[PDB]
Amino acid sequence: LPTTHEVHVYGSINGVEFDLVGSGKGNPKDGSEEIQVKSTKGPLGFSPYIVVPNIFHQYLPFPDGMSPFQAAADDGSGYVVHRTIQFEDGASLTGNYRYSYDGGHIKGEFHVVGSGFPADGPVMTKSLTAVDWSVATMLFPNDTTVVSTIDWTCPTTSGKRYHATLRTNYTFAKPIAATILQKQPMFVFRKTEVKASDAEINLKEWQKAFHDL
Amino acid sequence: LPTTHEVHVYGSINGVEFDLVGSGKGNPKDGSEEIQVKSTKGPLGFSPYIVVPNIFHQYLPFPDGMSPFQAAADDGSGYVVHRTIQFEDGASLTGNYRYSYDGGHIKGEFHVVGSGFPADGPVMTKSLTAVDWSVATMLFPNDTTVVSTIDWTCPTTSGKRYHATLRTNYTFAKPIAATILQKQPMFVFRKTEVKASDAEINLKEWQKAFHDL
Amino acid sequence: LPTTHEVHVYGSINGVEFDLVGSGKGNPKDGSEEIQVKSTKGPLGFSPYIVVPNIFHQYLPFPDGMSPFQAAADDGSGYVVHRTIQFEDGASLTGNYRYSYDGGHIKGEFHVVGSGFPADGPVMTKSLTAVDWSVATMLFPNDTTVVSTIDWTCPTTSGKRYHATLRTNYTFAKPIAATILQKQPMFVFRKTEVKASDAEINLKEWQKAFHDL
Amino acid sequence: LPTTHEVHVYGSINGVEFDLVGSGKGNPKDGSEEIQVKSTKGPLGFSPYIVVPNIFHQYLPFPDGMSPFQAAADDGSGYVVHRTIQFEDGASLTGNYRYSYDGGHIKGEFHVVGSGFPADGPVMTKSLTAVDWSVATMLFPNDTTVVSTIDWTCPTTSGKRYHATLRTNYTFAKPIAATILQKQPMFVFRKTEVKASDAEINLKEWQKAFHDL
Repeated sequence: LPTTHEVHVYGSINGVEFDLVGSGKGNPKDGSEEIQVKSTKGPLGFSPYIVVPNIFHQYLPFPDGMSPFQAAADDGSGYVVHRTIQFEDGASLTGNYRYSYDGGHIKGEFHVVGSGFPADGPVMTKSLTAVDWSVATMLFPNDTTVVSTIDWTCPTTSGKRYHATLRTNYTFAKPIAATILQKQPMFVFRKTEVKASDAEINLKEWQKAFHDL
Repeated sequence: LPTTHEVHVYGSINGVEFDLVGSGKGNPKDGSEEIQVKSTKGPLGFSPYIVVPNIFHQYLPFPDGMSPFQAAADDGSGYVVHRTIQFEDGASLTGNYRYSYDGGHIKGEFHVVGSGFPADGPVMTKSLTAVDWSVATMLFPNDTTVVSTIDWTCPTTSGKRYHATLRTNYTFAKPIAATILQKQPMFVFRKTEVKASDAEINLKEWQKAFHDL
Repeated sequence: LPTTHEVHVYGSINGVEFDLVGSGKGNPKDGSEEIQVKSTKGPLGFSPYIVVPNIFHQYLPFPDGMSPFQAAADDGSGYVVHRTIQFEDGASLTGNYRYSYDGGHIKGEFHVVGSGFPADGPVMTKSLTAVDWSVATMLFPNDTTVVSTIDWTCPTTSGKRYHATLRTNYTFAKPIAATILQKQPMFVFRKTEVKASDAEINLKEWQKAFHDL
Repeated sequence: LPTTHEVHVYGSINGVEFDLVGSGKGNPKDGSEEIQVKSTKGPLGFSPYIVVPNIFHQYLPFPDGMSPFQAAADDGSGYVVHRTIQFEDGASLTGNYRYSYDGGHIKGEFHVVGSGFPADGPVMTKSLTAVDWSVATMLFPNDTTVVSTIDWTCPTTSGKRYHATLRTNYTFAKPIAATILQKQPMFVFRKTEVKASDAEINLKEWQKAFHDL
């Protein structure tokens, strides 16, 4: 089971390269997770709130056991992640994640590319104030795949919310336990707390999976 | 507060008119709701599971009080509903709902039009077996509007799920209480139990709203 | 073949009813079409440009013959139309069209419902200045169905474009000629010229279908 | 102006790595383009038709001059490409392209990741037979950006079409000529001819941009 982790996010936003590095910890018992990342290429020219999702589901447990992400982590077999975020704005944000495991410690390597954010939009003018709490709907179409969709919003300075949809496809190296594949769909409620500057982002995340309420 | 209700759904599916009528009850205390509807134009030529959403949020309470739908019902001012469902298939299903209130009794008049369902698709061949439990994400952009989006699925005979997205816009006659507008987003978990024949559909629905978990 | 037509559009926008009536003509030889409509319930509280699409494809010819819409008009069998427009805004606009034929004269009865347009948005503040020329992609999934999708935009006062996607499903009473079903996809380029006041909208539309270029 | 080019596409599909290499030529005068690519990691486990778009708009001229892509190529300043393809299936395909210019010769480096393709779907079972001709709608939101959206389809063995939407965001290093930014929207009609085996794909593409018809 995962106890600590580190990340390296690299790529570009509107054609401008950026690079983040940092580390944190988490409780595989309750899904809580926290991390701090810092830019290695100067101040970020975009809102830090779009990096939130791009900055460890292996910490997520399920009601009756481990989540497929957590089991694949404990297992060492792991999984790869392909995430697509489409903003009401027309902007696109793609994420490709890969992980490495070593005795409770996770090393994440995330390639993130974002484009089409309007120059006068909430993202480029850093008008987003936070990430709204969200609930993801997850399905397991086959024993090696998890699909998660989220209706996402970030409040802006002007009070209006900035909308987007997240679609994340997880591809596992080893078959997911028959126990897990049995309960579908699985929903995940998330909350985040963010404190950030121009070159540093601090995140606290809470995750809670459920099949019934 | 609502205690009983009745519905009249009319319109067409793939150009073929249909008409449903029926009544039921509900518990405004826990969001439970049940109803039975019957066709008045012969056997239904399409899966009954697409009618589920089209067959009363006024029964939905909130953790700290009434839901805007329930408050508008208790109030008598009410609201109108504009629903759009888009299936992975390419099929479209539009719903326009209007209600009438009379001492705890609700009368619903729903105009529903569906089109583009493939002749060999799950809907026209009645291959859907049920409606998967779902969680809706609701926001209140202004004091007279509620927007609810849902990632929806219905299992089929072949085991694969049939996907769709629901987008429902609620327009209220009177401003929604400042108390409600304060907590956003609001999520609603729903479960349904369906027993149906060619000209009769019986539905039991459970709804549970939550802001935190 | 159609030579003249009239329309009656009714329904509501953001819960506020509206009603339009008017007539015009068209050239079934080149797809040109023109019409004038006037409100019967006072000044329109929303941009007239969203009514453009809602204000006669039977005038549309194909390179090698008639379009399925035109053939169904000449035939008298006709077709029904289910249109869904989703704006980047979150606003939804549904259209249900039905026609009547009488010796080259078409009578249209359009039920249009729109909702979720932000009070400060381009539509409610009438900031749209025109409808951009567009190209629709049409497919015929079966002999009684035509599906048309369009990436649509309207320029605003602020210079930025307001985006939407149109999805229109056409259901025919009689099978579409095998000749037509043979050439897919079929694209339709459209241009519009609009002159409008608070209670009157004048439209000139040019349509040109093509399979190759 | 570009006369010849070569490509290197690498990445993965459903977690399985793949790598393509090849070269071709094109006519910057008419937008025609052709290329041959071969796998360097064994037979491809997926339909070659999804690689078509992933296998040079710099060859595209405009009616009144060069296309922004072609001008940036002739210029040497270039542009980067961020493409997102979403299939009706739920599958996602992301593309990140970068180019290099050297006296009429273009070298492309494309990172392509695809996920969520059903094991029994048209892509994984190689049931696609071709790419349908298409028309893209392009806009230039600012002097350094081009956004292109396409309603895309590929016929399958079973006769039904497999649907997807392509969204491509182009970010330029230098401002696009005022002349070009003046005419919007710009549409691009494309046709492809494909001959392919398990480790080799041959493509012929025809492109034609237009503002008016």
